Amino acid sequence: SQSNRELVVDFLSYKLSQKGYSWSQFMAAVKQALREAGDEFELRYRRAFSDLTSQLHITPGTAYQSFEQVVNELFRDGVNWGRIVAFFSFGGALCVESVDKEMQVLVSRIAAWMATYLNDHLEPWIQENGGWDTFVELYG
Amino acid sequence: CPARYGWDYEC
Repeated sequence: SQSNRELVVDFLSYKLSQKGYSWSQFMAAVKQALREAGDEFELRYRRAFSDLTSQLHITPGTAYQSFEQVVNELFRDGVNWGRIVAFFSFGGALCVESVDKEMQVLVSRIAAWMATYLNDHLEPWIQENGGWDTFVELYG
Repeated sequence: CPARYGWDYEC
């Protein structure tokens, strides 16, 4: 059970932190840099971000192809870290729209679409461009 | 990449 290991890591991280120690997982710093980069993006690029987010509205009927086509425009002539942050913020905005319209069910699906798009399209660029460690150093 | 968004300028 992946599940059981996760519960154990959560408890031990809590207990160590409660004693004034710090036991961070390898993806801890990546997560934090991404939250901060996404916040800064949405605050810096309100106009461009709105234009991005207005290009797609997710309904129970939407397929991945529709999401992929809009994200493909974002990366059509290649990848940079700024565009990767835009892709996260864009997913975020689609999830918020979904929940504003009481379609909470769509959040899971958007998460799977984002994970697929990362795996197929962005992870190979990231592994040739210094890994998520380079992102943390650039944005964290 | 060719700069098309304001965030491409920081790269």
